[PDB]
Amino acid sequence: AITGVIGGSYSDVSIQVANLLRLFQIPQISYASTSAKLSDKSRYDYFARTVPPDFFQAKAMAE
Amino acid sequence: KKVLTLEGDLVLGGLFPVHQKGGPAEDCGPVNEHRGIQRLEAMLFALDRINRDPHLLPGVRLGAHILDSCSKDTHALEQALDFVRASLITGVIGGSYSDVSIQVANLLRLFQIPQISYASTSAKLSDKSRYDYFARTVPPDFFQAKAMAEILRFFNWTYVSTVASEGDYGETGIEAFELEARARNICVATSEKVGRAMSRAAFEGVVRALLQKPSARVAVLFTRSEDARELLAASQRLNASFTWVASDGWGALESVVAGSEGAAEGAITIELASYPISDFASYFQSLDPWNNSRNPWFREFWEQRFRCSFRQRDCAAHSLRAVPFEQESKIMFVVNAVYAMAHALHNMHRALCPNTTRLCDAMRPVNGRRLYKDFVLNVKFDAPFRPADTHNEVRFDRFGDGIGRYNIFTYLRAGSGRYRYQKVGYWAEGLTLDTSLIPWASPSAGPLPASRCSEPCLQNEVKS
Amino acid sequence: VQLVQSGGGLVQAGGSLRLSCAASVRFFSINTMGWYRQAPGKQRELVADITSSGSTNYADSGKGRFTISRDNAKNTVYLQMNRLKPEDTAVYYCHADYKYTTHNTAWGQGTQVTVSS
Amino acid sequence: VQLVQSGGGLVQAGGSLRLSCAASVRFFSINTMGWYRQAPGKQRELVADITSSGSTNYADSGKGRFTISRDNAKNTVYLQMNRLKPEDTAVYYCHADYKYTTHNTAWGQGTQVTVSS
Ligand SMILES: N[C@@]1(C(=O)O)CC[C@H]2[C@H](C(=O)O)[C@H]21
Ligand SMILES: N[C@@]1(C(=O)O)CC[C@H]2[C@H](C(=O)O)[C@H]21
Repeated sequence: AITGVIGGSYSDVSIQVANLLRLFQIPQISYASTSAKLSDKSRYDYFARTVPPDFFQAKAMAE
Repeated sequence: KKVLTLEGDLVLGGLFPVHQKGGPAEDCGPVNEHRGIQRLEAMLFALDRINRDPHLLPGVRLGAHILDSCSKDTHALEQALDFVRASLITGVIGGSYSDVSIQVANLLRLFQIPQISYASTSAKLSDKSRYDYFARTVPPDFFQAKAMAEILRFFNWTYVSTVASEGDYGETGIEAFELEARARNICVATSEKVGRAMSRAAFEGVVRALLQKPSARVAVLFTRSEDARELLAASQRLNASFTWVASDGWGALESVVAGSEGAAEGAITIELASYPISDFASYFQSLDPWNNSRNPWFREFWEQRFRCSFRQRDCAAHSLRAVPFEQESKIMFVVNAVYAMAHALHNMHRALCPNTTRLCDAMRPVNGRRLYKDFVLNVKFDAPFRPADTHNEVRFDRFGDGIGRYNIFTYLRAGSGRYRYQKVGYWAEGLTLDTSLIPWASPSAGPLPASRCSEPCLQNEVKS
Repeated sequence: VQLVQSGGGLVQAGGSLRLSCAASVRFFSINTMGWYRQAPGKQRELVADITSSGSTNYADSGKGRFTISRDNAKNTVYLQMNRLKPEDTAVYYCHADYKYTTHNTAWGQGTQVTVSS
Repeated sequence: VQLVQSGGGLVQAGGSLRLSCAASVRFFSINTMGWYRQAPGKQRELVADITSSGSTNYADSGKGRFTISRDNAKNTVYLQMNRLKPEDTAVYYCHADYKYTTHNTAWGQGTQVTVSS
């Protein structure tokens, strides 16, 4: 049993592996995927990442 | 979660939105009485027709593993996982919504088994570099936005609004519509998106955000069925009456105007160009909740349609033949998809087993790659249950899509006794409208609702 | 935005209940917040809602009941049960509308209530 | 769009060769079409390109070589092997630029162009 995955760096790979891990009931962390779409825990109950989502960076760039 | 399975030599999967969008309590709530159940029964009817067809798989009886997507990506992906548990079926005739088909293709290409969709028209599904083991009888939705832009230019609707759903259908549709409207001198007033788990208040706020620009007298739609219904209800509650331009999500569906037929009058919608099957109606009308124990979703639909209660055994006299029945613009597509899968299997059988009729040793392990390659090119047959007038046939192009043809309907006849749509034109490599059938477009009744920034001022005195 | 609920309780008909539902701001402007009631496998039905501007909405048969009160500082709603009915066995869910390029609506967990005779 | 290729050929040094690359129109305005070369597991290098308007560029070592000809009617690009060498043993590809809300580039299959002694 993998018992968790350190996840991908990009976002599409991250959402795909998060879907597959949700299918198989496997936790997941991430380190580089900063997409805000992954913050929706209704679609990705797993995938708790150590990086902030996209809208923080978007507000930073707007400022 | 119930499983529907048929017995056959080789079984093919299917994913149909039998239940509507999932509520906060369960994974999926009410039953799609018009889209899920009708398409499911049409697939079953076409499979029964193929099993009795001597020219299409005579000795090979093909089964079914049709399941419910519950109008949600999570449930659809769980059912696709139940599909791929064998390789962890041969094909999958499934996927109505865009994201459902996206995730199903992502999971099925991983196991190399084909998929022929019947309702998902998303453009990103045509990307064979990402979804190679996928096809569909419906054409993509980037020239559907072209048809919408041509309709808007036909009525001189420049300053228009936009509304769509998040995911893979609304985004690509709005992108194509904007790209084809910037080239046709048609502007976007408000570019917005709606979510999946929504409420009445969110759609009321959406209508309020669209009402602060009175110049945008028309809003194009790329939403789903439930989103369009909720938007119509919110516009009816807020007394907002303006024509809409709907995508395949609304189409010619009567469940969207259920209760909100006032705020939907005179809305030009675009559906797929199809025809009513003269044999599927006789099949669906002859269905009963007791003589059709093959599908428990049919029992649930019977219970939720006629306000039944099987614990009370009261509605033992209802029947589909008594109530009026209306097919969809996708029943033709689901039967074309299952017939294309059957023709692909038949050609693969006659190519790998040129002597016998049943499956062979080289046929029991069905290679999805070779099956898809034999399907995309060696499938060209007249459409099943096709009227004697048309010469329509099922042909999959290089991208595994259908021919580009759409019908244009409008909601008219404000009388409560004849609430219906009306086909006014067809779009096939060109725009064709008949304004004599549209009530508001005819000059005798009144001028058409214009949507522009400012009035067309005359050059005589005031300049531009 | 995530939603948390509290105030389950267990009493017969005619009692009082305090359904509290809180959320996290996360610099999100929740413009509308309300409640829905439904059963597993059925359609949702609105019973109370406040758009954070004094304007409130109720159900078609619960105009005089279901007193809802929301706060903007703590971002929390409170619903009262003046008179309980046996037909109120459905489970409740508090929703909050947030508009960040999606106009999505976030729900919470279900607090099943029971009204006896 | 899909990019089909033909004219692989197995010729020696100093020979002639014709590599054709066609595509499907699909009412798409392909604004740029060119060729590329690379080895399995390495980076890609441009060798020739035409923007369908006259601007034609090549590689740093193929200025006087890799004669190309295209037409906006059939959307086909033909490349000729002017002078062969044992250094172009890599497999070639052709790309087409279409701008439909993505600005994506569509590639084609592999064509084995090798020159020996
Ligand atoms: N910004 C990305 C992201 O998904 O958050 C997309 C591309 C890439 C960064 C990385 O690999 O560290 C990550
Ligand atoms: N227009 C959709 C699509 O994905 O192409 C999204 C919503 C829905 C239509 C259907 O179920 O027939 C399909």
